[PDB]
Amino acid sequence: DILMTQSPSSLSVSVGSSVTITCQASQNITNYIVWYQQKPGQAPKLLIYYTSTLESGIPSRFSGSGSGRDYSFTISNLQPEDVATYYCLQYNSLLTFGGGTKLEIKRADAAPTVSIFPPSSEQLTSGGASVVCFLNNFYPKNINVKWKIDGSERQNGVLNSWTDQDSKDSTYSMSSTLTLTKDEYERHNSYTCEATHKTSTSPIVKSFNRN
Amino acid sequence: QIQLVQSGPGLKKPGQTVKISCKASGYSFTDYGMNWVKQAPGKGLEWMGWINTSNGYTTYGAAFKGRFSFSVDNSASTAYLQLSNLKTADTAVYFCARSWYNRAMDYWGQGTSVTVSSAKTTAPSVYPLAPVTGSSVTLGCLVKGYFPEPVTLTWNSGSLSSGVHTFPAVLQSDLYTLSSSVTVTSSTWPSQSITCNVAHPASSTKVDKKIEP
Amino acid sequence: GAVITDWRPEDPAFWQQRGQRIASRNLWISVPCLLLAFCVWMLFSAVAVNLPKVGFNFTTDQLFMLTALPSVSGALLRVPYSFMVPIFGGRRWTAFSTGILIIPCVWLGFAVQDTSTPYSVFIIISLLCGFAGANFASSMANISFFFPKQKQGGALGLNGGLGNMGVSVMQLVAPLVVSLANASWIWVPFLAIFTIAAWFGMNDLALWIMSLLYLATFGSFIGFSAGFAMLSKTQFPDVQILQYAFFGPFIGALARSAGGALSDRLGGTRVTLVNFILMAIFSGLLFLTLPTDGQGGSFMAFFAVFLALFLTAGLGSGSTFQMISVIFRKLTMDRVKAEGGSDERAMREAATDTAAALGFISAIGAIGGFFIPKAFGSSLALTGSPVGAMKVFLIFYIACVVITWAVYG
Ligand SMILES: CO[C@H]1O[C@H](CO)[C@@H](O)[C@H](O)[C@H]1O
Repeated sequence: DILMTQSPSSLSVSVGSSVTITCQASQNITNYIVWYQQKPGQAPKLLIYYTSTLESGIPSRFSGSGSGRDYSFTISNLQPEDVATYYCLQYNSLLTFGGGTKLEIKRADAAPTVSIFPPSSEQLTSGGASVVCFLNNFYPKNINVKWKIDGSERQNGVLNSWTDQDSKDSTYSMSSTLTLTKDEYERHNSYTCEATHKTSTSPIVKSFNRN
Repeated sequence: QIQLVQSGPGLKKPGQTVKISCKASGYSFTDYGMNWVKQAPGKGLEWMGWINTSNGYTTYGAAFKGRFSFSVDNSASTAYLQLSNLKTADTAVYFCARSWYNRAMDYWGQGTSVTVSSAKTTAPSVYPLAPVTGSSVTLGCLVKGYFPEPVTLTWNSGSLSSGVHTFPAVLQSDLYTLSSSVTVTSSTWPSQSITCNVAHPASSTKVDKKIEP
Repeated sequence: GAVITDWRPEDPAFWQQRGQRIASRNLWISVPCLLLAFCVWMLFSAVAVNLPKVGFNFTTDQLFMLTALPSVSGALLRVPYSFMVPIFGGRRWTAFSTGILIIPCVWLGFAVQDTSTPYSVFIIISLLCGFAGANFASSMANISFFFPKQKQGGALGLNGGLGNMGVSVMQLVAPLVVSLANASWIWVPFLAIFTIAAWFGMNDLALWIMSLLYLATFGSFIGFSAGFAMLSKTQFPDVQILQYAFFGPFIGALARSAGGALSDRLGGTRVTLVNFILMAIFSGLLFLTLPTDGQGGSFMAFFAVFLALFLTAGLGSGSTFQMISVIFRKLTMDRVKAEGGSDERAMREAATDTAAALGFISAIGAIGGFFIPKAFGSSLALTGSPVGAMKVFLIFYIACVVITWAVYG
């Protein structure tokens, strides 16, 4: 089978900057290469076919070139909407996808606006309790969240989840949820969500007391 | 108005069969081949093969010879993918896509997510999340203890779409959990009501939760 | 949309899914575009006849010349035209090569009405009518690209066959429309219709002895198709020839189809050999039909003998083409077997080679449609006989049948 190596597998690039993805075929694919854009949860979209012919409606900032075994694809004036995974594909003999290129956009660092939420009483009937913490619209993606119950740290029972980069303002948001039994939760008094981001050496702290 | 629209998500146990469909519209169905593409969670697109819409003849990539069937219903103007003896590794989203030859895969279906699992289907518990404030407030919704995906969630039936962050579900002990947040101006809440609409089709549940001070 | 970047005719799956449908459509528009180019090519074979009838005083040598010159430019433009399709693409070239034919068609629609139009002008227009004779080369090359190697025969057969029928269509139409400009204008609406239809409907894809054998057979079909009407008016000025003169080219065209089938049935070289015998024999019997000094001629016979020269020039064209086709198949067989290759490779290269060679074979071949009528020009102007020219044809068809013996059989 014709193989396709795609480089790079991921990158982070500035607004208005130029991206270049390269693709190498294991043998000659005689210009039969396509490029796809895959925004997450959406259907992929064809950008270019036959090495360099843009699909209709596809902005001029996109281009491709190559021959024999070597092909490349370029986005020149990077806009926030361009965030996606990109794929080359060979349609010479059978079809083969490249491994993809997850493109992150870069923006001005931003601190998470942080907000904490105690267990709903509707959940307390079940015998479990979840303290939820949202860390919204931050950049870059890396961030640690520490859970403190009455001064002490908690590691067991934390469950984290991150949005895909926002295609409008280029930020990320995450959500941390600490789950205890109703007994555990009812014993203690202060619940602390500590957010540590590159934006400051001192963590953002949100907390509440049960009274 | 060229469109390929595929059937909806399915959950199945290992050993069973699934058949996903793909309705093409806005073009002469038999003039273009239909490709199928697999995407396993956190993996790249994988080409399964195509089906000739003049022949009805199938072509399968090496990895998809055995338990896979492309079929065709020219009059319904639709295509099918049948998967027999489902394994856990068949858990993926499956796309149909028009064209083998000129502009390969120039229109895609929305995709169809298949989960292969022995886990039980369970409805979600939906908890409202109220603050314990500046000029703005962030409210939450916690959606716990359900299986399988997808759950869908809106705010005031989708009238509140800005300021929303719905977080991808995370699996734990065969149960997903998911959450959403909305930030609004402090003037608008609780003045106006803000409510969390959760649907979980696999358990035919629709639960509304008003956020209360 | 118009450009096709992935073209795989040799691949059955491709052909089934899209190739056949696209190739089929290109054929169906190619055909009318081609017959129309033939109509325009042989114009003067119904126009030079009617030049005196509208008050023009030209020599018979000057009326045969105008009928002869389109095959000079035609022949010279066939080699370039065959290189044009790979360069500009089938759709761009079909539209252009069909479109520019309005220039000479309109022009002589005017020039024929102004009785003070110089001879130099009519030379130009006839030479511009020869542009349409080169269309065959490009049309044929284009079709050869659209069809796989072992479908290529029929499609090429359909394209050239129905294209050649263009001469016969004009001969029939030019008199009927004349109720002059009419003979040269009734195709402007059709040329336009089909320039448009090409532009929007077609697609752009991203042995010297055999020249002599094709020259003798096809060059004769076009040579007779040009000068016959003009000859059957200096020999029988009483009879209005342009209600019979179409039947010649019509019958000759149908004889192409038979020529090839008959040839593969009992030998390409055999049918070619036997045919030159019938081409010399029939060249001889034409002496007995003429109105000579004192002796009364016969039209019925003269006409029926030409109707047999059109048949014999038709067969010979489809017979020489199967000869060439067979020669190339054998050569490609030997080379590939020696290279140690595939029977399939041989089949493909035999088709490629017959098609690449066509733009040159049909250029040499088209020189005949200048000679034959210019022969009737120089003979009937040196003496008062067609005999002088007609004697050279007889000598020529003998020279050819000895040449078919010397090399084949
Ligand atoms: C030089 O060859 C030319 O003369 C012969 C007669 O000799 C014609 O019949 C023939 O069509 C023409 O091509």
